[PDB]
Amino acid sequence: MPYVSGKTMIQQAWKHGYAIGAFSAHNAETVRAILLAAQEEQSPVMIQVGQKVISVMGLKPMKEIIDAFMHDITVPVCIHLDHSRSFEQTMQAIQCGFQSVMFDGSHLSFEENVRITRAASEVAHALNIGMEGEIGKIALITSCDEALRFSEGTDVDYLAVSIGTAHPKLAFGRLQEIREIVKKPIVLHGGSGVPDDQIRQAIALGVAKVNVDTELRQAFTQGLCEVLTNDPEEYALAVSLGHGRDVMKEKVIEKIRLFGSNGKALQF
Amino acid sequence: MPYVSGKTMIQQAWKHGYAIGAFSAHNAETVRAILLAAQEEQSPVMIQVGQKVISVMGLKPMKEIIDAFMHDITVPVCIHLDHSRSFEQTMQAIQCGFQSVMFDGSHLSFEENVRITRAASEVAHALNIGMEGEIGKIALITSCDEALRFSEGTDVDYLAVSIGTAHPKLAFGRLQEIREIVKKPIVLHGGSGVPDDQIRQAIALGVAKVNVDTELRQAFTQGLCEVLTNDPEEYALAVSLGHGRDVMKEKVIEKIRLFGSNGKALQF
Amino acid sequence: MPYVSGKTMIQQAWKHGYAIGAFSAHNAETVRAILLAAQEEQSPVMIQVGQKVISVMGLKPMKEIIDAFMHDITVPVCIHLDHSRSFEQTMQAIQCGFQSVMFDGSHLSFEENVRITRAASEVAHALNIGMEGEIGKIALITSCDEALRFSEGTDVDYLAVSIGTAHPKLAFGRLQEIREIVKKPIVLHGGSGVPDDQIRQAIALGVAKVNVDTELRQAFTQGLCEVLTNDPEEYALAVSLGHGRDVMKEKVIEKIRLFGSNGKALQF
Amino acid sequence: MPYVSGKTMIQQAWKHGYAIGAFSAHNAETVRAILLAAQEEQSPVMIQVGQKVISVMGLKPMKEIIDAFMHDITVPVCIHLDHSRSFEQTMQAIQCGFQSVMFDGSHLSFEENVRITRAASEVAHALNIGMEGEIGKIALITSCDEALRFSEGTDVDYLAVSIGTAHPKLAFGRLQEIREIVKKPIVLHGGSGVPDDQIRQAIALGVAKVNVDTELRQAFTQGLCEVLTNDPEEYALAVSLGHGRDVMKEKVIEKIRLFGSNGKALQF
Ligand SMILES: [Zn+2]
Ligand SMILES: [Zn+2]
Ligand SMILES: [Zn+2]
Ligand SMILES: [Zn+2]
Ligand SMILES: [Zn+2]
Ligand SMILES: [Zn+2]
Ligand SMILES: [Zn+2]
Ligand SMILES: [Zn+2]
Repeated sequence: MPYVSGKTMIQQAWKHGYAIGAFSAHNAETVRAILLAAQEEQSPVMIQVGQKVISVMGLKPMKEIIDAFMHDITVPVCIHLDHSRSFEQTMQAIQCGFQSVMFDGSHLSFEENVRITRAASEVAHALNIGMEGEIGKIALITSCDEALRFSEGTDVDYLAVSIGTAHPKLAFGRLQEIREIVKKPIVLHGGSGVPDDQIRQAIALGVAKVNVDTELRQAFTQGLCEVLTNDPEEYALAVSLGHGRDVMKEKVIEKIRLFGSNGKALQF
Repeated sequence: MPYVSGKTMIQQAWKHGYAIGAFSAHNAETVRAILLAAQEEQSPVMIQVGQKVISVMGLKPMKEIIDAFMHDITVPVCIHLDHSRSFEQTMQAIQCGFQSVMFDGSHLSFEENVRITRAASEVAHALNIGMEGEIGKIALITSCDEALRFSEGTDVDYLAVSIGTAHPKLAFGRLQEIREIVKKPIVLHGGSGVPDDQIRQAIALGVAKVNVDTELRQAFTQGLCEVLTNDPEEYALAVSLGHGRDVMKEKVIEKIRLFGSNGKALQF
Repeated sequence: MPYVSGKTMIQQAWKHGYAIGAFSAHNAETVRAILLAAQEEQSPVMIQVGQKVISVMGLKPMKEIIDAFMHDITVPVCIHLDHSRSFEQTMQAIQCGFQSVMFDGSHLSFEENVRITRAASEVAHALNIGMEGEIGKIALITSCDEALRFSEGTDVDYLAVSIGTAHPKLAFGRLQEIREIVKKPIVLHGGSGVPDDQIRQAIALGVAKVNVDTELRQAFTQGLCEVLTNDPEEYALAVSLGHGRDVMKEKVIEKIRLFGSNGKALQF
Repeated sequence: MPYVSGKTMIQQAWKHGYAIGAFSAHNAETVRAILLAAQEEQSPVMIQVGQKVISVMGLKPMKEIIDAFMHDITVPVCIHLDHSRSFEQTMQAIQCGFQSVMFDGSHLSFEENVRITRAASEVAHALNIGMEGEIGKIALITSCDEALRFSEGTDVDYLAVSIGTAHPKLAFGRLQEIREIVKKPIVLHGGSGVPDDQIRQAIALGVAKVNVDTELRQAFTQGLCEVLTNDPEEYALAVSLGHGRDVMKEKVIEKIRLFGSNGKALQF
């Protein structure tokens, strides 16, 4: 489609000093809210399929729902598997044509995280798919050495580290050091619990992908409640879930602007 | 898939004295609620794509969302275009592989209703797709003569007439007369405003397709409100929209049982 | 894909004084020969699926084989159903996403040709698909009056008439008169039995689609024989059928140049 | 589709004392010849996409051509990647939905053959895809020890060894020893240069997949020559390539019967 590899998309954002919003989708309205936001803002975007939606809707059905809503979309879109803890699941996402995957081995030993992430990375790189991995430790902030050893052992395109969020004060100095030593884009997890000003500075220092989930569901739910609070007998899902969608679309737009990706679709 | 022609499905229900529920879907959760209901009840089912959802989600995207959720479904499923007033729209549904279409020309003159419905019917019949049409009048209840003239001029497989509902007391005698003279299955519109006992008798007299929309959206919305009434800070769409889905699934099950299609999937 | 409506493609050729070659395909190598020819020449092209290949390979399988070979093709391509004599078959081609269809009712009465062609034309026009029809008579050359009456009654986009070929001296004056009175592009059938100079003049006078079948199969067969004449123990289909493909590709290139469509892909 | 995993298909043949023919396809007619042969014989079958056809037609286009001809096929079919020497190519076959792959590392050191084959095997096994590997040596016949070490290090489902053919007298004793020690199905390569009686005995001793390529192309070419020898002006590809197809279909039938898979589709 106008689907683009996550490797290409993130590296471009990192090179040009902005980030890609990685927006978690959970159903039809939420997928559409993200895509319409991106199209209006002329922004590249990632749509994340994470573990919660996979347990509810299925991985391959969500992929197919995204495909269904791409009919009128011309901006760069990358479908990303979020926080996989299974080599098998990661392979399923690769097989149904995702453009980016994350194997999160941060719960494993350093050696095993590296070994499985690396094995997934070799498959992704064979098929032009972006690869994300994550490390915590090998005091609670990842060291340059740990980040470099992880990056080199796995060949991930982009990496998440322990930088001061939780799944909050960002370790800006550390992030700066990581850009110079590791020389790869950084992914922020748990960024919704951090102020906007801090987000902007993290991106200036090398964060090129920012995960957004709860904040979108909060905006969606707030739209729903507002309609149904006013009128509990409003039975048109077009109106109730529709307003949720509009309020979530506005949130996505707000994030796109924060991240600096508005207007960047021309660059691809 | 286990997709089946609407002509086959409705004629079978009519022959065997039960009806097919034609359940209007509006998004991912609502499609899934219908399919899971049908699978659990071992019931043939129609999923309707009507004018409201087409204005919100699009016709072809809804078709593709239904396809996405068929992965584990083995019961007979027929996707039906509801209340089209456009020859063009009806042709679009045929092109993307619907198994039943309705052209509603009941707002047109008798001659023009017949002419357009007939033209759509010739396309549907060329491709093994079920065809529905509707007549009101040519006192507020359709005459046998009108129903026969419409049926013969259009060659519809199943037809809706003015039988005592509104889009309420059913014209049972008239329906009986229509079975003997017209000798085709009847479709009920506006049946949610009619008691269960009346529905059961209409089916005994030849109603073989019963449209259900508002009652499902009411059940969905009631699930949503219940979760969000309890806890407005419940931001998991899996929980809020999920409970809506479960409450809607139960409604579909209730309708399947009313219509008598539970257990009938073996018959196909 | 870079699939384009036949209505668009033919009208453009007619407006600009060139024709589209409508090249009949019969299998994998022959489809590819046409597409590679068109890509090299930067030419719009029609690929025809006609009655012979439908009896051998099937209509929907040929469509899917064309789709398989479009992966690296960027020039305008239109898949056309050739010489259908069945409303049902024409509807099947529409359903699987052809971009042009021909219903040939020239074996029927004038009134019935018009009635069926018109019915197919209404479906095609509903879905942005090009429509071709054919008339002979209502002395062996079609009159302006007959062509105009047929064109007006059917609303075909392009039409074949009896102009001096057989399925040979072209009726150039008649063709000129037809351009001024009917004001639609003309399709030539049986053009392989006519010299190049005559083809060029027919195109100058309004022929905008030229059917090519036998000449391609002759070129293919000549490639095959040449390899197998030299070496009957050449068992590599890559070599034998491959050389057939190369010799057929050259023939297609030759036709593209005759028709004047080389270089015209920029115009779309 | 009625596509079945190669792991399932080969293990079943091995368990029941017959083999699966793995028939190399090169284009539309040759795919169809194999499928029609299998359907008529009520036989499970593998269709191989090997290195020659990949260089001519492409890997993904051949997959899509096979899919196009499955419309009326109900017997078990497995699409297999033959003699890949590239991890990347093997991953491409996995991604487009092959049901069996072979990584041939027999040109590499033992350690590197094992390492790459194993890595491909982990991906295949994650997605329920059959895995083949090959070993020669670590005098020209593979030892039990070598076969066991290779089998254990890679976890292939089925394996090719050096058993007395060339890419000829079969090493029956060795094959017997391999069944008892390795306890996996064996794949024969280069079996066309071996008599039928020898093939039957190899299958009795554990050969459960027999590759067939040249013999089919020889049968196809012989059909072609026969038509074109008689009549060089026979330009109907339906007749010339058609007769090739019929003569190749008969060859496939002959192989199915040799291998003992005729009638075995019921067993699945
Ligand atoms: Zn995270
Ligand atoms: Zn994380
Ligand atoms: Zn209605
Ligand atoms: Zn109605
Ligand atoms: Zn012709
Ligand atoms: Zn003709
Ligand atoms: Zn081999
Ligand atoms: Zn080999």
